[PDB]
Amino acid sequence: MQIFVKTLTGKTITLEVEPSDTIENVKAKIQDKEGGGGGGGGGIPPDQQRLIFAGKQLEDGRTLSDYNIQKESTLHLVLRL
Repeated sequence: MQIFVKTLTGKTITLEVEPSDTIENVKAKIQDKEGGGGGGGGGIPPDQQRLIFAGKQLEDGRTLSDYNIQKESTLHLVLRL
């Protein structure tokens, strides 16, 4: 299914996910989508980032289906520094 993410730089991207995908699996899919410019090494680590859905912070050890995140949902990436 498709979900959308608003990234830290304000872009919107589309991911292909399954309801059983874990929160870190989703985060990793986001990183994959943003790595065709800088070139070498350059990024903010997964643990400094969180995903928010409808005002709620998503936690690790959980899947998309655990938050009832369905197709065409938008998630927001935020920093937790």
